[PDB]
Amino acid sequence: MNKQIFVLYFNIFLIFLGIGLVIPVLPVYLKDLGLTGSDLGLLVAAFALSQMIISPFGGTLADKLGKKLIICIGLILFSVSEFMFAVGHNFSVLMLSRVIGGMSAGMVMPGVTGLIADISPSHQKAKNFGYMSAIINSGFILGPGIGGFMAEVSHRMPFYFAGALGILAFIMSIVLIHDPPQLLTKINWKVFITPVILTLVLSFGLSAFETLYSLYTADKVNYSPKDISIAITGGGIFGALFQIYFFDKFMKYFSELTFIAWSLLYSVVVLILLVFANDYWSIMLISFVVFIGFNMIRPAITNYFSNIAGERQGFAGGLNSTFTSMGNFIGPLIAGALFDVHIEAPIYMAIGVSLAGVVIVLIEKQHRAK
Amino acid sequence: IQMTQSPSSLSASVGDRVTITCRASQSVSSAVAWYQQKPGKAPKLLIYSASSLYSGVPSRFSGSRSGTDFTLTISSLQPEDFATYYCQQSSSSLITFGQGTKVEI
Amino acid sequence: EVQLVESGGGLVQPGGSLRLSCAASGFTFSSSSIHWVRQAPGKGLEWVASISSSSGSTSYADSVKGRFTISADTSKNTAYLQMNSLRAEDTAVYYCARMSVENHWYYFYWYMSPYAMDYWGQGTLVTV
Repeated sequence: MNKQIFVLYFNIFLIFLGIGLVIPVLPVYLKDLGLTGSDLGLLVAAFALSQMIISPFGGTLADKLGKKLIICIGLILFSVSEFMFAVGHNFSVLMLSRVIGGMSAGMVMPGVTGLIADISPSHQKAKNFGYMSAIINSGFILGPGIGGFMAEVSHRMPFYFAGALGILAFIMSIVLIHDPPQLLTKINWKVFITPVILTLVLSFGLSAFETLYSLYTADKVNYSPKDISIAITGGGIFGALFQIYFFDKFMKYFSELTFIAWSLLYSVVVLILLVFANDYWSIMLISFVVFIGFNMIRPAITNYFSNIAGERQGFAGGLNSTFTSMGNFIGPLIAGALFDVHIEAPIYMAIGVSLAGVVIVLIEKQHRAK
Repeated sequence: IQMTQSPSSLSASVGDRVTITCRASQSVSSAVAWYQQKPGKAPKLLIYSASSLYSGVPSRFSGSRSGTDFTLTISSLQPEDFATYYCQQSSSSLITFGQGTKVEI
Repeated sequence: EVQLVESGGGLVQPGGSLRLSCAASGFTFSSSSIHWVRQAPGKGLEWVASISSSSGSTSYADSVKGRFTISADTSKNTAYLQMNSLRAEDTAVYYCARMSVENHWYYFYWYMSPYAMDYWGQGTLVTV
């Protein structure tokens, strides 16, 4: 399509890259100040709360005023947030920057989604939601990698990258973006429940493990963010490529729910092995293989959501994004709390939550059979 | 997606209850609309959803859905209602009208 | 207020061509889609074509797939229907209506505007 769609997709890719940027460089940031894991999780958690809280208000402002102005205002706010986060000294000025970045993201995303809905044809809507989910997942995976790439030269420079990219996106959006009783009962509240719970548990577990891995490596291996980000993004690309290339064979002999139940089973058994893992290469390999399952769960979940929606793919995308943010905020606070209380309590929570997802899928299958 | 509208003709007096059914084979979405047309003029919007009511339309008109059958109900009739009422569904980019219910007062 | 005016029609040789146009006024052309329907004499209506100005997506009926071309220029708020082949079945009174397509933001998701043919202009007549 036209470059106006490329710019709109970039406006979200960069936002989710900024979402994922903090995790790799976080240990040094809150260890040179000497802060307990609670605040380490609370940073990303507050970002997610800001995003979710401003999402409906951001959409309302986009509707009542205009999509272009809201989009450029949000890009400006995100750029300011990323420039300010690197010039921070204490916890409060960093949490404030994360909150501002979250509100910018949550008031940009509805505007971009509305613009894409208004520019795209009526038939390329499910496909456009597919690209939306793909770009969001790619940003989630790729954020920490860009963080750890030049987290080496200095510990303020990745946020310089984020701010510069935000300014660039704002200047492309300024010159390219131009302006042109049965409402709630359609959802039965009994068909989307299973995919909603499944995407919630997926996002919760993934965010919790992403938060916990850096803390575990910092407190046990005493290593730099470089290969932490390298391992996280390597697991991400491995899982994404594996699924995107072998889904033809996956769909041949497996169903959807069976796939995303055996995924949790594989993840939980590998995490149990991770409990036994205490060596450098051992923990590296076990984290690499753990991330694969969490990364490959998501495509099946969004495919299930698309199949269930059928014609309401906008509703499916909105629900998926909202519950992804729900998981991404519920996770980090509890992960930091358990890491404060015990170094393997987050792992025990993760395996228990994976088993909860397993039994949820099992009861859904039983209900379908009945 | 063809839709059958039953019946074709419907004579009626004033102040009665008249119902018209237009059945859609693939009915999963309530994208049904109804139009009133007078002889030698252009059709005007009557209902634009399953059970909605456009502004400037008398309140006596109403719509409903049951599985696949779409019902238009005229609870009270007046001489003005002498016209032909058509059904339309636009669930996709393709739009298909009904056959017509020319009422004779 | 809002009104739609159409031009063209009249005596057409079989297999000939005619440019049927709809002039728009009173509404936002770039936030709406102009559709064309057909009314055979003494018969029922049938949708013929549709063009969305906000996205450039055009739709044609199966009976008319690949024979009538529709277009709309935003500069003068006009809607064009190009006829390339006419016949006995093509004689009718052609109407021009406006289909409102603008996303409205319910919280957490955008919903399309309900489908409706709101404003209809007095259609012209095409014979033979």
